[PDB]
Amino acid sequence: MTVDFLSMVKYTPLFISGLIMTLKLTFLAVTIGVLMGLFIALMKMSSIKPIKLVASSYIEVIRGTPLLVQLLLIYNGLMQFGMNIPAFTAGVSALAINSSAYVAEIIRAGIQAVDPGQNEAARSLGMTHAMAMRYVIIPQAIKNILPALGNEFIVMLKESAIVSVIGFADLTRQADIIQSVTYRYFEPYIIIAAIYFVMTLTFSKLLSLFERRLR
Amino acid sequence: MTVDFLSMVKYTPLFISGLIMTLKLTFLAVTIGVLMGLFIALMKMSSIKPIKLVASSYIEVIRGTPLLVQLLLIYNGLMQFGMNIPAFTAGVSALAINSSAYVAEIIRAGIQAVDPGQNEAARSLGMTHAMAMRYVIIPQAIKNILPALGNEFIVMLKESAIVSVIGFADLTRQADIIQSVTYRYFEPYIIIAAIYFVMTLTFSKLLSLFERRL
Amino acid sequence: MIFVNDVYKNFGSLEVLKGVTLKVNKGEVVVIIGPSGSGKSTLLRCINLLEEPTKGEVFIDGVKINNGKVNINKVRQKVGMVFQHFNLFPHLTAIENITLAPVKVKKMNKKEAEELAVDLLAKVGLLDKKDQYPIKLSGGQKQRLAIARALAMQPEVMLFDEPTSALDPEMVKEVLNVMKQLANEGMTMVVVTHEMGFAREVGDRVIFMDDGVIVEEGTPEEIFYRAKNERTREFLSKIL
Amino acid sequence: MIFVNDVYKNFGSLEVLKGVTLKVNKGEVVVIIGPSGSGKSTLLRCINLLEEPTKGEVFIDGVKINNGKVNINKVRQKVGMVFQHFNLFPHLTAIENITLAPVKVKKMNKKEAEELAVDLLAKVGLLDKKDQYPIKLSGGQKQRLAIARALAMQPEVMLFDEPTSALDPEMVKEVLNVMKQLANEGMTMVVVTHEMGFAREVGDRVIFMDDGVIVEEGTPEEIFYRAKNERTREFLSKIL
Repeated sequence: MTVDFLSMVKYTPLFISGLIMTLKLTFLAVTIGVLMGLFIALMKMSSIKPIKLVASSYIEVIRGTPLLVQLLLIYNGLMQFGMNIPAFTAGVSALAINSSAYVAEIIRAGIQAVDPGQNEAARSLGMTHAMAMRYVIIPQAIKNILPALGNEFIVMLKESAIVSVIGFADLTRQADIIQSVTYRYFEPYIIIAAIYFVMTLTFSKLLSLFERRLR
Repeated sequence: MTVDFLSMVKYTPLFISGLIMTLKLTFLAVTIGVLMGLFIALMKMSSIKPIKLVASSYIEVIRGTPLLVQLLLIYNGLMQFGMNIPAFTAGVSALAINSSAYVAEIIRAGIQAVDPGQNEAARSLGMTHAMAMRYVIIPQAIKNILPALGNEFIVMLKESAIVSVIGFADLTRQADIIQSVTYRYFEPYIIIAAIYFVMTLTFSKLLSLFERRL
Repeated sequence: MIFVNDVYKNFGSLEVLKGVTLKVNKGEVVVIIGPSGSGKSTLLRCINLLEEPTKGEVFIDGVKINNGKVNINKVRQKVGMVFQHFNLFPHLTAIENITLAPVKVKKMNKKEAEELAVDLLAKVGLLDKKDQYPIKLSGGQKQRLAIARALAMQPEVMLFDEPTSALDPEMVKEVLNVMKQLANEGMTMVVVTHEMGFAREVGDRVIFMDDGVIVEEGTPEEIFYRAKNERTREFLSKIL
Repeated sequence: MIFVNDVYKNFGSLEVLKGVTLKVNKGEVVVIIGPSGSGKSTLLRCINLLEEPTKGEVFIDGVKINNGKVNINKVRQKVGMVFQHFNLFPHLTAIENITLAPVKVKKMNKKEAEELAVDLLAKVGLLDKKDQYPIKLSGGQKQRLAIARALAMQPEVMLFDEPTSALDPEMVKEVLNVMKQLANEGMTMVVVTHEMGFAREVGDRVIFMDDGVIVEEGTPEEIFYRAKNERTREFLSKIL
């Protein structure tokens, strides 16, 4: 019919239920994506030809290819092998894989951002690469990295809204559900968007506060 | 059944049609997003603060909010007002708007990347802010910006695959179309991805080639 | 002509100038020295208002300029400024660098703009770099060109904010020579520097600054050979 | 002790060392000078293999070390290095800076480490600051601490890559005094510098490098008063 937001009020538990789900998808994906990424990074640092090969083509392939196609390739592309994974594990796997790549080169970029002089002083004092790495370089890369991880989580919040098109009940799905019972799209979406906005603000400034308590 | 790619071969015209459709979706979006973005940027530089906060809240809202939801606001949320825009204009408007914000703060960031000394030298020689901007700072900010606009086009290519969920016949929808006649999802998706990848590489290296001519 | 009157400056809670006064009359060469963080450069930059004092006032030719009731683009027309890191315009040729400000600010004819430029280039010895871009110049060449450019707007006082300190040592003397030449031609100059040889050979006055204050001032000989404050003697003992 | 033999180095098509030979015996203070782009710092960094020669060979104690048939950490254990921009470890306190390499490389006892560290801090006059972090150090304090750290690994030769070039002038001489004291105690030293006073006061040898070549060498007095080559005279006339 026409605009009415107060109608929307007693769908409040839906929006909230959406919000929560968006968080627990995002955490989980990023979490795996971090660990995966960490490990992916370590592969690229090996001097073994095949492993550097495949870690770098994994990274280039995932970053150079849309998130949507990866989600659908996990979901739809795996039916015909007589495997049907839930919407949730599908979305999680897609996001954690994608995030794993972007984390892998967050870490690589955080390392070459520590001044090459540090490594030079370390080596010049007789330390081997391993020791230079443990006692000197990595403790600094870590404080290059944590802010970029925070920023990554913040981007993943927005990105995860894409699991709705697969029928996962995240915060964006709520507009479908509500509209099926109100015939209204505009209002519940405006509300949903504003929820995304507020989340993004919140995490953006606890990330900037964390940055001025770190570095 | 199980894996078979040669099956896929004379569905080639579909993919291409998707590919082509993706590019002209992306071009047009970025282009509009550029002119819009440029103009948005000027609003943020005015000292009339109604205009400036209208721009700053626009930008902050769009970048802090998913592209998918903006697409759905243009397509679905605007039906109940008796408006039905095609999937295509829905997508272009969404993308160009989104791109307009990200371009707005590419431009601001390219200006503030000009060494503050250039402006100082300009003012200390008697040039007004306007002249400093025209003859000294902007000619340099531009060559900060173009590498980020190019990269924006490259990211928008990947991003534009989301108008498939609205039923636009881009490179990603082709997997739906093909599966409807082959019952195959995996294979046309791998081919779709590898097409996106080849696009990303091509533009990334003729743009990195462009970045190092300046 | 120049009168910085009891100014203060803060950056946050960092107090850089703590009540400083400077008068400069036509023809003087004033050379300011002191340890890093004494506030020298901040004092110099208050003169043409690249900083604005937290308090106190800056007068040029008897006219107050930090009251916001004055056109600053015609103050900096009279008060030239040369920078530690050159600040040359990279997209412009040598002459173009020089002629830009006269053409767009003085509304000069472009062909007398370019003859003024070629005479300045000749003057500072950059004539065969007439059409070459900054990247292709050495530090000494760069600073000499920055000086030519400053001069094309024909100022009545020239401010030098440590003009040689970002130069390889092999490059210092040629820039210093130009400065010396300017001083000998009667140019009014305020120079912040680490090169005491310059203050000796051409300074009329030397100001010693420390912890945001002028602690002692006098002639070159007074300060370098007969200084009575011992903060002056200590600093001088470390750098001479 | 040190024998750099006819080395060359390239970075891309840019030729930095074009056939250089350098011999250093125990106890010498050798000071290398020259215009920027001469190759001073590159030749200095060949000695402990922070660069690798495109051709030529580097011998330390009669042992070729750029054949890849030798352990480089064992070399740099004996060959110290002090850096233009200090390269202090920012997350470690003063002591911790000094004791890191000895504890983890030489496997020293940690309180024998901490007594070595506190007497080195006393030596360079930083004992009052054992526990501070580098950020709360001045340039002079920083370079003096980098020297303490270098010495804690007890090398037989010390390499100095323009150690005062990034210091405020009031701060150069405290670092210079420490280095001089090392020279007076018989340390083998290769120093690349803009400070000729040092070569005067404690230098045994002066190497003048220009465009990737050693163009002239001799004692300090020979070079500063009686230089025979014309490039040497040009350079010195610009820098003396």
